[PDB]
Amino acid sequence: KIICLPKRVEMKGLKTDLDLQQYSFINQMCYERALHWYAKYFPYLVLIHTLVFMLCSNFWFKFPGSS
Amino acid sequence: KIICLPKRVEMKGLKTDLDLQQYSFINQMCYERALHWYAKYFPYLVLIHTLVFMLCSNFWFKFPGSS
Amino acid sequence: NFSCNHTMAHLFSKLSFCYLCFVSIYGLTCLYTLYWLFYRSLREYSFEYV
Repeated sequence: KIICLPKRVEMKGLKTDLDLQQYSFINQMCYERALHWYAKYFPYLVLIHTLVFMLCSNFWFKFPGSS
Repeated sequence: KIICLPKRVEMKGLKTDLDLQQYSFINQMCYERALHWYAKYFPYLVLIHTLVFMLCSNFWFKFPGSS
Repeated sequence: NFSCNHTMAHLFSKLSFCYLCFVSIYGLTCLYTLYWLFYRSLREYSFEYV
C-alpha cells in the first residue's frame, strides 16, 4: 500500500484538512503514476518466468511423440 | 473499487465537506454510469467464452451416441 | 461533475492485451487444423505402405 502526503510547505502539527476519501484517491493516483511498473509487476514477473522455465523443462516428457 | 471526487473548482487544502455516505453514494452512481460495461464485465466475459470453448471441445466425447 | 478512477484498469488493460495474444494463437491453431481438414480429404485413406 502507498501512503501519500503533500510535499511542499517550536514546530506544531501540520494538518492537511483532507478527508479519508481524498487520501485514498491520492494513494490510488500516485500508485498508478509514480510507482515503477516493474516495481509493481515484480511478483507476477517472477511467477511467469518460473512457470515458463518449468514448462520448458517439462515439455521434454510432456510431448507424446517423444514421450 | 471506484473513487470519485468533484471535478470543477500557495495551495492549501480543498475539503469537500461531504460525509462518507455521500462518498459511497457517488462511487456507486458513477460506477454504474461512467465505467464502461465491457470494462466491468471483462472477467465474466472471458469466463463465459472459455467455458463455451471447453464445452464445445468436450461435447465431442460427452455425446453418448458417438461416444 | 466528478473525476473518478478504479484500480484494475491499467492492470486489466495489460492483462487484456496478453489475453488477446493467447486467443490469437488459439485461432492460428484452428487455421492449421482447418487447412489440415481441407487439404488432405481425410474421407478416404489408402495404406499403400503395408
